[PDB]
Amino acid sequence: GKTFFGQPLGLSTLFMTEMWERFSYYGMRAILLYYMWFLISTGDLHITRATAASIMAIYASMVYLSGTIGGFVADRIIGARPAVFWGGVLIMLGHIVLALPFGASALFGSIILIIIGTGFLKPNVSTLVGTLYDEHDRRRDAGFSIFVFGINLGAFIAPLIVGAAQEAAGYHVAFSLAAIGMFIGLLVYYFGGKKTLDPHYLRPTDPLAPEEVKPLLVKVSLAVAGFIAIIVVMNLVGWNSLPAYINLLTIVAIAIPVFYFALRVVSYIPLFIAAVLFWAIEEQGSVVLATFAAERVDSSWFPVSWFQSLNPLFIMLYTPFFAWLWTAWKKNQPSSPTKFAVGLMFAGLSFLLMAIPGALYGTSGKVSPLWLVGSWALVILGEMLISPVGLSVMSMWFLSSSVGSALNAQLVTLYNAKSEVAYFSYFGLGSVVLGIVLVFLSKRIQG
Ligand SMILES: CCCCCCC/C=C\CCCCCC(=O)OC[C@@H](O)CO
Ligand SMILES: CCCCCCC/C=C\CCCCCC(=O)OC[C@@H](O)CO
Ligand SMILES: CCCCCCC/C=C\CCCCCC(=O)OC[C@@H](O)CO
Ligand SMILES: CCCCCCC/C=C\CCCCCC(=O)OC[C@@H](O)CO
Ligand SMILES: CCCCCCC/C=C\CCCCCC(=O)OC[C@@H](O)CO
Ligand SMILES: CCCCCCC/C=C\CCCCCC(=O)OC[C@@H](O)CO
Ligand SMILES: CCCCCCC/C=C\CCCCCC(=O)OC[C@@H](O)CO
Ligand SMILES: CCCCCCC/C=C\CCCCCC(=O)OC[C@@H](O)CO
Ligand SMILES: CCCCCCC/C=C\CCCCCC(=O)OC[C@@H](O)CO
Ligand SMILES: CCCCCCC/C=C\CCCCCC(=O)OC[C@@H](O)CO
Repeated sequence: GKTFFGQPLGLSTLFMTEMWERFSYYGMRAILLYYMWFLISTGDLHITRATAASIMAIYASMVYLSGTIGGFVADRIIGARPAVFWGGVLIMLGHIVLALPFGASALFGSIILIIIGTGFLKPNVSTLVGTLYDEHDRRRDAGFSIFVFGINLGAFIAPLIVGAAQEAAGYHVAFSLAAIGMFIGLLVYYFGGKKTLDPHYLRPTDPLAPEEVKPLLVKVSLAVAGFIAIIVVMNLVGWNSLPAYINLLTIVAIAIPVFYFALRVVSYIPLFIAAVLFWAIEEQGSVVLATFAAERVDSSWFPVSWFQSLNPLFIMLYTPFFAWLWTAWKKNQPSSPTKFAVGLMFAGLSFLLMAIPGALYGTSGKVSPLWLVGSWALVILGEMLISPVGLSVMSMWFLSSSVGSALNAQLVTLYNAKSEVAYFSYFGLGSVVLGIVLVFLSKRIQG
C-alpha cells in the first residue's frame, strides 16, 4: 500500500536503473573530449583536435541510431527484460575498458561496446515503464514524467562527480567511476525487477515464425556483405584515414531517413529539417561549447567539465513551469508548427549570443562564464517547445537526433579560435531565418 509518489513500486526500480545508466553515460561524455585531447598531446593518438571533435559528434550519432534497432531485437528475439540487462553489461564493459592502463587501443573497443549496449538498454527501459500501468490507467502521464526526472537527475550530477574525480585522481579512476555507476544500476535492476516486474517480458512477445527466419538472415547477410565490400573498395583507392571513415558514417546516417521518405501529409518534410537542425546545436554543447569552456573562459578554480551540468539543470528548472503553461494557456495555443518555429529561433539565439563576446572583445582573451550560462539557458528553452509536442506531430524521433549529430561530425571541424565569431553567426542567423520561414508555412501545413 506504499507507492512511489502515487505510482507502482516498479517505477522506482526503473527510475534507479535508468538514472545510473544516464549517470555512466553523461559522466563519460563530460571528459571524453578532454581525455582525447590529453591522449593527443602525449603522442599516443595521432589525430587532430578537429577530428577528435568530430569523433565526439559521430559517436553520439551512432548511439541514437542503434536505439532504433534495439526495440526489434527485444521484441522478436531475446525479450525486453534480458535486453536491458545485457545492454547494461555491454555498457559496463566499455567503461571498464577505458579505466584500464591502455591508451588508444582501448578507445575504439570501448566505443563499439557502449554503442551496442545503449542500443539494447535505452529503448527497452521506456517500454518496460509502459508495462507498469494498465492501458486504462491515467497515472501513466505522471509516471513517465517521474521517470524522465530521473533521467535528468543522473545527467546532472554526473559531470560534478566524475569531473571532480578526474581532477583528483586522473582519467582512469574517473572512467571507472562510470563503470561502477552502471554496475549499481544493474544491481538495482536484477534484484528489484525480480520483485517488481512482470515475468511475461522475460521472452520476446512476438517470436519469429518458422518461415520468417531465412528471410531475416538473407537481409542481415546482404547488409554486412555490401558494407564490408564498401570498406574493401575504400582501402584499395587509398581512402583509409579516419576522416574518410567518419565521412562514410555521416553518409549512412543521412541516407536512412532520406531513403525512407521514398502525398496526403508531406507536412513534416520541413518540420523534420527543423528538428534535425535544433538537435545539431544542442549536441554541439558537449563538443563546441565544451571546447570554448576549456579555452575561452577562466576555469582555473573548478573542473571545466562541470559546465556540462548546465544542460540538464535548466530542463529540470524549466519543467515544472511549462507543465503549468499548457494548462494556464489552455483555450488558444501555439499550434505544433508554431512551437517548432519558436524553438528553432531560440536555439539560433543561443548561438548568436556567443558571437557577441568575440565581436566586442576580440578572440584573444577570456570572458565571463555567464556567457555559456546564458547560451545554455536559451537553447533549453527551445527544447521545451520541441521535445514534448514534436513526438506525436517514433523510430524517426530517435532518428532526427542521429541525423543532427551526423551533421555535426562535418561542421564542428570548421570551429576554432579564428573562425569563432563567424561560426556562431552563420549558424545562429541561419537558424532564425529558417524559423521565420516556419511561422509562415505554419498555416499551409495543417492537414
Ligand atoms: C532488422 C535489423 C537487424 C537487427 C539484427 C537482428 C539479429 C541478427 C540475426 C538474427 C537471426 C537469428 C535467429 C534467432 C532465432 O530466434 O531463431 C528462431 C528460433 O526462435 C526458432 O523459432
Ligand atoms: C563486439 C561484438 C560483441 C557482440 C556480442 C553479442 C552479444 C549480445 C547479447 C548477449 C546475449 C543476449 C542473449 C542471451 C539470452 O538470454 O538469450 C539466449 C537465447 O534465447 C537466444 O536465442
Ligand atoms: C564492480 C565493477 C568494478 C569496476 C572496475 C573497477 C576499476 C578497476 C581499475 C580502475 C583503477 C585504475 C587502475 C590502474 C590505473 O591505471 O590507475 C591510474 C593511475 O595508474 C594513474 O595513471
Ligand atoms: C548503405 C548505404 C550506402 C550508400 C553509399 C553511397 C556513397 C558511398 C561511397 C562514397 C563515399 C565513401 C566515403 C567518402 C570519403 O572517403 O571521402 C573522404 C576522402 O575524400 C578523404 O580522404
Ligand atoms: C535576449 C536575446 C539576445 C539575443 C542577441 C541578438 C543577437 C546579437 C548579435 C548577433 C550578431 C553579432 C555579430 C555582429 C557581426 O557580424 O560582427 C562581424 C564583424 O563585423 C565583427 O567581427
Ligand atoms: C526575462 C529577461 C531578463 C534577462 C534577459 C537577459 C538580458 C538580455 C539580453 C543580453 C544581450 C547581451 C548583453 C551585452 C552586454 O551586456 O555586454 C556588456 C558586458 O561586458 C557587461 O559589461
Ligand atoms: C539585442 C541587441 C543585440 C546587439 C546588436 C548586435 C551587435 C553586437 C556587437 C557589435 C560590435 C560591433 C559590430 C561589428 C564590429 O565588430 O564592427 C567594428 C569593426 O570596425 C571592428 O571589428
Ligand atoms: C552558477 C555559477 C556560475 C559561475 C559564475 C561566474 C562568475 C564567478 C567568477 C568569475 C571569474 C573570477 C573568479 C575569481 C578569480 O580568481 O579571478 C581571477 C583574478 O586574477 C582576477 O583577475
Ligand atoms: C538528399 C539530400 C542531399 C543533401 C545533403 C545534406 C548535407 C550533406 C553533408 C554536409 C556537408 C557539409 C559541408 C562542410 C564540410 O563538411 O567540409 C569541411 C570538412 O568536412 C572538410 O573535410
Ligand atoms: C537549406 C537549409 C540550410 C540552413 C542553414 C544550415 C546550417 C546553418 C548554418 C551553417 C553554418 C556555417 C558553418 C561554416 C561557416 O560558418 O563558415 C564561415 C567560417 O567558418 C569561415 O570558415
